Amino acid sequence: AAGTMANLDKMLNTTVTEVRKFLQADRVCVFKFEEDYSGTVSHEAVDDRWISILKTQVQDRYFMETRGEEYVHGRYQAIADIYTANLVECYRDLLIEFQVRAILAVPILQGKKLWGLLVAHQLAGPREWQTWEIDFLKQQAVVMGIAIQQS
Amino acid sequence: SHHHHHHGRSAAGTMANLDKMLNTTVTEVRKFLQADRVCVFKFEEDYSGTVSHEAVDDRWISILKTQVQDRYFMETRGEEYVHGRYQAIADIYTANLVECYRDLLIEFQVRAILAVPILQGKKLWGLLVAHQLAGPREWQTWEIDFLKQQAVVMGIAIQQS
Amino acid sequence: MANLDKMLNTTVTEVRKFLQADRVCVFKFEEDYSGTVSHEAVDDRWISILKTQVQDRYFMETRGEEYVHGRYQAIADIYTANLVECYRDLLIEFQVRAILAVPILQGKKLWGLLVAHQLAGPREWQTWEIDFLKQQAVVMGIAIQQS
Amino acid sequence: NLDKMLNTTVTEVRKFLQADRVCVFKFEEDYSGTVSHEAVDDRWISILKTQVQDRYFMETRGEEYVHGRYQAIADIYTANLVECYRDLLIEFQVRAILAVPILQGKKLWGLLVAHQLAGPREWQTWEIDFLKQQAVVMGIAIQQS
Ligand SMILES: *C(=C)[C@@H]1/C(=C/C2=NC(=C\c3[nH]c(/C=C4\NC(=O)C(C=C)=C4C)c(C)c3CCC(=O)O)/C(CCC(=O)O)=C2C)NC(=O)[C@@H]1C
Ligand SMILES: *C(=C)[C@@H]1/C(=C/C2=NC(=C\c3[nH]c(/C=C4\NC(=O)C(C=C)=C4C)c(C)c3CCC(=O)O)/C(CCC(=O)O)=C2C)NC(=O)[C@@H]1C
Ligand SMILES: *C(=C)[C@@H]1/C(=C/C2=NC(=C\c3[nH]c(/C=C4\NC(=O)C(C=C)=C4C)c(C)c3CCC(=O)O)/C(CCC(=O)O)=C2C)NC(=O)[C@@H]1C
Ligand SMILES: *C(=C)[C@@H]1/C(=C/C2=NC(=C\c3[nH]c(/C=C4\NC(=O)C(C=C)=C4C)c(C)c3CCC(=O)O)/C(CCC(=O)O)=C2C)NC(=O)[C@@H]1C
Repeated sequence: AAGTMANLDKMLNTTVTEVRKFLQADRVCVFKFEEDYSGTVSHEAVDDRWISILKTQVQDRYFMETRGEEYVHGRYQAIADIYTANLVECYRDLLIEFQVRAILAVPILQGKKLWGLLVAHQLAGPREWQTWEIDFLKQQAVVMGIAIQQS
Repeated sequence: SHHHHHHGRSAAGTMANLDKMLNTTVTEVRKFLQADRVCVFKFEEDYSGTVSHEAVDDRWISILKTQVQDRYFMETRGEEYVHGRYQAIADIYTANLVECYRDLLIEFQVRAILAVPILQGKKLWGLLVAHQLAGPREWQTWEIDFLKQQAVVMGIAIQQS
Repeated sequence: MANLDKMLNTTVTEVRKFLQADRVCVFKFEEDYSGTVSHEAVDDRWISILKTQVQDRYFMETRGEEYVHGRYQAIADIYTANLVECYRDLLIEFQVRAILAVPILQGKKLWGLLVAHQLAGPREWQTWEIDFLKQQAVVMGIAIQQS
Repeated sequence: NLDKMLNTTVTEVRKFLQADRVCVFKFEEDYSGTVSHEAVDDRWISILKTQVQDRYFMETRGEEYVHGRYQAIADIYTANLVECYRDLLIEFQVRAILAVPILQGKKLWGLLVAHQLAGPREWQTWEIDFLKQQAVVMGIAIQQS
């Protein structure tokens, strides 16, 4: 089993790098949840021009109160412009600290449990996420799920 | 011999085809879930809408044809519902809701509500809604998944009609 | 149980009308992956196969494992497909020309198939129709898992 | 560049599944094909650019594969295979083969294939799922290029 965790860590790191290149996003990361649905940016591919947010811990009220239940039942986040969208102010402030203009966040499941998020950020400017891109990030999060379960 | 897709859709009588299918679906979903009401809320271009299809236990007042000017939908144009948001409330009396929305639900005799999006391509077309009117109802995870999956098939039927 | 069975009989009836198929049926597997036509909507022009029991070698040998991993059947014209002769003769006995069959899953189990037949003639199943019958089978699966 | 992306994927899939070879078999108009992309352990022959005229695929135009058919063979010596097919695999040093379809919209564009070359291999249900889900993501990449 040693080192299958290093093998998963290499695999998730390669995946976020290829997804960021393919979608031409500024940042792609994995947000991994703890037991209480706080979490940490576990994996990040970021264009050198921008803040690396790797290992930033986030205590998000929405995830910690719902324990991600809506994301197990098909809710996800597609925001073209964080200024446009009616976000709770402190959540918008967190995204601005991350330099975020646009965000796409889809779930990574283990069975019936939310393990984490796969997240694309546009940092340069607003971005209208297309149907195929949302579908692509969701399908990549399924690949990640299978890999995580089997390591 | 080869099956052709004409399907007699040039007939004025086939306008009500989609309405008949949707009426059968809400009737059968109400019985299967043993809900007091199942209805379709159809949106207009400004994301006001109407209760377009309803199955309701005859005890309760019919809300069929009720027009609703919902601030959340009219302000968002249903963008969060296009991206999979839904409502699943066991007890609307105890829930943290805006009071004017609670009052609308109370006027509909609602104690519990499960409301999921219906899409037509990339557009929010409507909501599929189950109500418990007799008393509160803890909606199960499988019932949320059920009603979402029923709305997927209804979205296909709306697209292909 | 009556409530589930009514939902299933209504479903094959409505699916048959919507797709303009000649037959729509549920094939329910037994423990040996033999099966029964358990639910059927058919035009009166054609023979009812409701309650027919089928001992299909492909299903009995695989126990439907390929169907749990995304294989399904979409045949426009059984007379031009390259079918095992004893399966083609079963389909001929059912007056089949075109067949679309998708799995009904109960968790990880292949519980059955949701099946559309064209009997009048061949039929090129469209991508949307395949996706539609798969999504209707997911509705049926969710219900059967909870009844 | 799509070819860079497909090469990265077969390379990382091969490492993750610990296969001896992962490649893409890309179909021509007549459902002949060529290995277009290959990650192989240097111990074994490279089959990159090999053109194959496959009787099953050219006759069926891979319709069963458009509809989810796949091949999971633990041991090509103890599999009920047409000898000219078992002979194509032996030529490639294959012992075990997992092959799943790659779709471009509704067309069968190619296959994503894992070979074990060292010895036989009991493919696991999760691996069939993993490789099919890689093929889904590839299909989307291919369609949008
Ligand atoms: C104020 C109390 C803040 C707070 C509470 C809320 N957060 C909310 C939504 C939320 N949080 C996330 C998490 C991330 N997105 C990312 O890119 C990263 C880093 C990669 C993280 C950690 C998402 C995706 C969402 C939206 C979920 C959804 O679909 O609703 C909300 C409710 C929604 C809103 O109005 O914003 C509240 C309230 N979070 C904070 O961090 C501070 C403490
Ligand atoms: C006050 C101005 C009222 C109002 C505005 C709001 N609607 C809100 C949310 C909402 N609306 C619906 C709609 C329905 N539920 C149904 O059963 C039917 C009919 C069958 C309809 C049309 C839903 C499902 C939701 C929940 C949205 C969500 O957040 O997921 C809200 C905010 C919600 C809250 O916090 O309570 C407001 C404000 N609607 C009115 O008609 C009056 C004018
Ligand atoms: C010979 C031994 C016969 C036999 C065996 C085989 N069946 C095969 C495939 C198969 N069977 C089914 C079942 C149905 N089709 C229906 O309409 C209904 C009723 C509504 C049933 C029960 C399906 C869907 C398939 C196709 C599976 C696939 O995708 O391959 C096969 C191999 C397939 C082939 O022909 O190439 C064999 C062999 N069935 C019999 O009853 C006799 C005994
Ligand atoms: C004889 C004429 C040979 C031949 C014909 C056949 N091919 C058959 C099936 C088939 N072909 C493939 C293709 C590949 N597998 C690979 O690893 C690669 C390269 C990376 C290729 C191109 C697969 C996966 C299958 C199996 C299909 C299935 O699921 O059945 C068959 C019949 C299959 C059987 O044995 O049942 C014949 C006959 N191909 C040749 O090139 C020679 C000339």
